[PDB]
Amino acid sequence: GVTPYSNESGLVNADLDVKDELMFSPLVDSG
Amino acid sequence: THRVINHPYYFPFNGRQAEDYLRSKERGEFVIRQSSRGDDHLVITWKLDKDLFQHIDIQELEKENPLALGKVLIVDNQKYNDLDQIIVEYLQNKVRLLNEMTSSEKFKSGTKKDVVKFIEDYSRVNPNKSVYYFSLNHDNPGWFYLMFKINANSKLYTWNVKLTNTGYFLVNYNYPSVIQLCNGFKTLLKSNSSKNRMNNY
Repeated sequence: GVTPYSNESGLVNADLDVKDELMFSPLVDSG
Repeated sequence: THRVINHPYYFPFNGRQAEDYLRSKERGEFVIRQSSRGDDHLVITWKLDKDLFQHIDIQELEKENPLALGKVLIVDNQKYNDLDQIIVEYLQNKVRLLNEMTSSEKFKSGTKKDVVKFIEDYSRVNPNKSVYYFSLNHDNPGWFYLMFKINANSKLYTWNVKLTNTGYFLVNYNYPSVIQLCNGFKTLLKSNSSKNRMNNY
């Protein structure tokens, strides 16, 4: 049939290709 | 073939009719319907957002006759006893987790292009900060984009988070909450980053 089943897709993640220093916000308590 | 399924949410819809029926409904509403994959399958179609729908396969086992609903139902590789259990334990948890994500301060509404624009603008203003947001994947319902820049001059990376009924799946793990997903994303990237800097010689 025509209907898509998006729970069956697989989406590839781009590889991190840099040595740059990460500067994200802090981790936080999970609560 | 037209199966008589005795359930308050059963409609004999194709996927397009199901989406049309749900168009004016709210997030989390759904229909159960006949499958194009055969008389041992059903579909649950549910609404994530405006014009955004997901169709999930239900595999039937232990069928007493070819047209009757199987006494065992498989959804996303897990076994359920009946359609009400699927609604309660599969669908309603998935909707709960969708609302948790779209309620997060790390979630941005809009198309991918809209969110890239915000990320680029945010990076222009904060060029030495790493920036990341989640947004809805409109082309693959049930997924989120996880978009990030390391700094103003870095490329914009897109990773993919799958919504499940028990959490948010990213790379190798199903994070049970958005806070843990954010913490885990940072940990994962710190790990890959420190690996990139290793001296293999």
